[PDB]
Amino acid sequence: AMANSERTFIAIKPDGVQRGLVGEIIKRFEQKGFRLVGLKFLQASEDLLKEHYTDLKDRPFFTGLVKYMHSGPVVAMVWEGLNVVKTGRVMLGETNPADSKPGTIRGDFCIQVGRNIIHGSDSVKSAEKEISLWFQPEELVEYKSCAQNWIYE
Amino acid sequence: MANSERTFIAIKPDGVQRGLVGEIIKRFEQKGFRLVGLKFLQASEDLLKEHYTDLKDRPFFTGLVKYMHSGPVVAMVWEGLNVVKTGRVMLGETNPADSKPGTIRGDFCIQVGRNIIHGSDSVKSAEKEISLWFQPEELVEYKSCAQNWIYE
Amino acid sequence: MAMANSERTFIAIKPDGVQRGLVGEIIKRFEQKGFRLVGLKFLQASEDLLKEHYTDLKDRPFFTGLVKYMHSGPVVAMVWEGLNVVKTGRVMLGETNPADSKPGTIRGDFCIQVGRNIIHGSDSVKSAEKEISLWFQPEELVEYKSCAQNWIYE
Amino acid sequence: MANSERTFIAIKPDGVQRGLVGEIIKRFEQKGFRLVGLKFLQASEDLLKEHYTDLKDRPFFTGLVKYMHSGPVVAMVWEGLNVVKTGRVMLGETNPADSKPGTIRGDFCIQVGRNIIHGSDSVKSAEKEISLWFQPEELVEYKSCAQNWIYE
Amino acid sequence: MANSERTFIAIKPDGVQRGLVGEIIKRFEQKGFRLVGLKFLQASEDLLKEHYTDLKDRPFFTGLVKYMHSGPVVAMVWEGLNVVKTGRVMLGETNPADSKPGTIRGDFCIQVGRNIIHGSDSVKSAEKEISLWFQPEELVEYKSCAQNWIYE
Amino acid sequence: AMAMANSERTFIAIKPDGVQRGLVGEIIKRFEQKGFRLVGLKFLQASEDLLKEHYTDLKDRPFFTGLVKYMHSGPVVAMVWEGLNVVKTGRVMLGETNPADSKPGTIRGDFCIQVGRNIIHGSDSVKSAEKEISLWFQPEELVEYKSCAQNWIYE
Repeated sequence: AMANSERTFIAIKPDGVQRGLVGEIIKRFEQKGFRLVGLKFLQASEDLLKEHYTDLKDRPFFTGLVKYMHSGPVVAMVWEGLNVVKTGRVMLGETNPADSKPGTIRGDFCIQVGRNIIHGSDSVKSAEKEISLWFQPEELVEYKSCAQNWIYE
Repeated sequence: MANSERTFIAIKPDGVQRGLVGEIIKRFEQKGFRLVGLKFLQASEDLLKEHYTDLKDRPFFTGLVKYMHSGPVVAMVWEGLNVVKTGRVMLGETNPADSKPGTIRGDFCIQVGRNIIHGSDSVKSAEKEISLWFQPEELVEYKSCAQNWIYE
Repeated sequence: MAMANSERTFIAIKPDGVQRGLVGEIIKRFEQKGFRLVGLKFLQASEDLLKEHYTDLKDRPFFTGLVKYMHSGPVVAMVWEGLNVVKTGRVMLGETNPADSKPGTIRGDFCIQVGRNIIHGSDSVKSAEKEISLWFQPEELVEYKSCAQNWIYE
Repeated sequence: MANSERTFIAIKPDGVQRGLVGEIIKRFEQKGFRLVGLKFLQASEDLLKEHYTDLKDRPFFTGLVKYMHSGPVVAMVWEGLNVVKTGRVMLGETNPADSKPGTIRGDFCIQVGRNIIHGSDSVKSAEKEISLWFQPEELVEYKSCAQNWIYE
Repeated sequence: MANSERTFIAIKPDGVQRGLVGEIIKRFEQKGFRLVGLKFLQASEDLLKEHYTDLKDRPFFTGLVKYMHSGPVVAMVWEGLNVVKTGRVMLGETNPADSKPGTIRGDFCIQVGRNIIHGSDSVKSAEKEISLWFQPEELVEYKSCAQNWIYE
Repeated sequence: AMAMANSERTFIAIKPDGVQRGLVGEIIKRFEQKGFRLVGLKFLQASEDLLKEHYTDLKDRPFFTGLVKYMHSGPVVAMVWEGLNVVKTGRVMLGETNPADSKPGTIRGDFCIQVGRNIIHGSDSVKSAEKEISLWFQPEELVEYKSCAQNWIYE
């Protein structure tokens, strides 16, 4: 119930993996001071993706999104820290890469909406839902970062 | 074809002198834009008076043409979806004082007369600046191996 | 080239900045921006120094915990010089509150919480002159001409 | 094929703690090797004793297992021509004292007990370590978009 | 003048395709070498066949030319003290298997047929390769603002 | 505290060409990311007398007078770094004294070219390092603290 232990779901999409951005993206979260809790590599099924993007069932791009997210492996991640959901999105940049600012992950590394390299949860509620959807509870590891007292007061 | 749009980017003589050529090209590559043209030359004053012809009546114009002739520049053509507008965002505000950190100008320079880089401000200007600095046979068209992961 | 280009600001890397190994990365950003380094030292600031440094915050509820924490480890104190370096230096640092710091800034990229914002920079020219005189003796500020001066300033 | 060789790379608990996961993964990506498996776990002691089974009688074995159990690791499988041998070169000498600048250990660590990373020393060891740390359901095979530009 | 030695560096089609152009130029800039020529082109097969004329009897020659012609390349001239020999050191062993981490091929490529870059092996070869790839009009000479901090 | 070998110190000086070419942050970052601990740091124009004492073993060599004049000609970053075998490993990190022999990935291998502009100096021995540290720094300028990752750097 601690603010500093909030968690978010970050997924590196198949274009991110294919273009070699996995380390660069993870690096950005480490240097910010957030803590890695969950990490895995899989080719997501369409049933998983249909559940993940369930709020978009009725959008013309939903079919192409589900099937594109299936077309290659993704990196699934859970990161933990104070306001990690909100600050994650800031670090990611705007969902539509056209408006992402240089310095953000999307603003620095991608161009088009169908190919926006990354996803991050839009709310603490979406996060807990997405974490449970992609991770099993035993796949989430907690540890104390040696630099915790220098990240948090 | 929206994905084939081109913009002219020029690394100005201070950008070449301060060692920023690779860093600037690296940013356009890692963004996903595709290099089409690349040369290194000391631009002539006639070329520069035509490049900055809209500034002909401004009090800084003669100094701009003269300074831009004082060293070699790196002339580039980049291709991609909305590469003109997005390229300008990557460059930062023309005035380095208002450039945001993360942009080329925000990270790498300070003052307006030494703003290290230029990019076309419109599709119409890009087409003119490309034809002004590059000959058609100097612009190379190839398919990036990541084309299907950059564009849907 | 002008003496407006001689403006100076005080930048201090806080104990969290030193502990988390950001000293080089921070100095790099000022170097690659074109600012010139004028003073650089490494010390554990005394409480008298810190209280005088944050004299304007003497009546703030976080003052005692700010002064003790800044004393709890060593800091890197720097003086940088350049046109509008005070204002531009605050832009590079990002918002004082890390939550509002944009990506691309020092705080937006490297820290999370207000008590641990890794870096301080003078907020005005008057603050800078008072802070530089507070942390650096005149003999510890070195002036030299950058080989790139003529390509940074017109 | 030869280009489908695989090695097991594990980022030890000190590399996770010191914020090295991204940097390490970047070096394998930019080298051109392909990521096949990736997980984050706290290895059990039983797994670690089988992983280091050739060291049962070394005076550091018990402390090595205990240290490798003290915190989570990142476990990885990478694929490519000679990834086992080249992987070890990238890592640097097992003892960081001897690792050259430019390697992971040469750049990032100091002491043998805290050498941030492990990589299989042979194709035999790799296959054994991959089977030990990964199940078939965790190994993803995809075709990199740059394959024909990394390989003949 | 010894500090005026020049070498020819070519970023091969795989280096362009995998987005390494900026990273490579950066390494030469930060070392303190000076860019003298820079161009982007698709090399004709006649040019490539003369460039590699010493290799025409090797079994790999036909496929080397095809690979070197399969996409555009970035051709470059770089000037500095012992730039021919030191460029090779920076590039790494021609065979990427032998290249050390910290070199260009050591950090970025794997296989002999896709080794991302070429540098002249001698001053004599350099003068030949430069004349072959660059016309006199395409070379620039300027004083680097750091020359006196690079060279006593 | 740890074993006393973990507390060895070396003197590192970023020369005027290191400062002029914008390498200060890059150099410090390599020492930080390697695990070593920063113990002293100052910016100054060293007097020729200081430099003649620093290089006293070279006082009769043909390059000595110009090396002394050159090192005085602009400001230097003087640092003290602490860690296991930091003297020897620091020298490996810097690369060979002659830049032409310095391998890529080292400080001199990546960033410079010629003998008289080799951007950096590091102590060559423990004994040298004690002498240079005392020459360049007063003891009250050397700061002792515990690195938060010490248990992950040292066994």
